[PDB]
Amino acid sequence: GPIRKVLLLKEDHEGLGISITGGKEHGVPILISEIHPGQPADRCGGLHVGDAILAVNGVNLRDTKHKEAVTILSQQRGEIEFEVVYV
Amino acid sequence: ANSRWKTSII
Repeated sequence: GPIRKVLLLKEDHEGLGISITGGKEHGVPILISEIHPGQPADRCGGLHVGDAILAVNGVNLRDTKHKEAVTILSQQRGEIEFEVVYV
Repeated sequence: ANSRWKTSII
């Protein structure tokens, strides 16, 4: 689908509210496999199961290994911009 | 499901 920019707002006491799967070692993008109810990704409205995460706050995630992506994603705070695509 | 691919809750 089209590449989208999506804003997520979160406070420091919570996570993103997603499960991710995939990554470079598996030959696939970082993919959202779950959106957890009532958590920031669900609340933001624009992120969905099946979306590939291309970048977060300008940090490219397309060639990143799974754990690399976890570290990068979990470091982000506050108002967080995602670049995502559903395919 | 298969679960060959790693999954993380974040």
